[PDB]
Amino acid sequence: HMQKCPICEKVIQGAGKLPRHIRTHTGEKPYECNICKVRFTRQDKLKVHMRKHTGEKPYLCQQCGAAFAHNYDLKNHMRVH
Amino acid sequence: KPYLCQQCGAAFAHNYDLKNHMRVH
DNA sequence: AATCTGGGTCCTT
DNA sequence: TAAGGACCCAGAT
Ligand SMILES: [Zn+2]
Ligand SMILES: [Zn+2]
Ligand SMILES: [Zn+2]
Ligand SMILES: [Zn+2]
Repeated sequence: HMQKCPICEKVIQGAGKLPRHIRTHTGEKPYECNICKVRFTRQDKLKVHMRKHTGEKPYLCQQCGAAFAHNYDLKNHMRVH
Repeated sequence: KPYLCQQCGAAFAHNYDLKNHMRVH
């Protein structure tokens, strides 16, 4: 459920989410992009970054099928609808 | 140090050393 | 203005 | 079933 960070005492929500918060203190970046060697504190941040290399666009507009890498681009797109 | 077991209170410097000890209990 | 940071919840074995 | 994986978002660079 939740835990207090033993460094700054802030309450961190989520079973398994304390390590990612601790790394905001330590600066450890355990995840590395295989292509451009850039490192990240979080697996999910690396995953979005790899879209730059794979060209993947998982955010799809149900009206016309326009495909985007970021949800805010999709949000911007939907004004035309 | 920052990775503390919530059952026996042993302190571990890295996350794996904490998760290595989770099998003891 | 676009993109990032850090923290939130849901799902799935 | 922990906790990995996925995704959202308010605020900041
Ligand atoms: Zn902290
Ligand atoms: Zn890369
Ligand atoms: Zn569209
Ligand atoms: Zn223990």
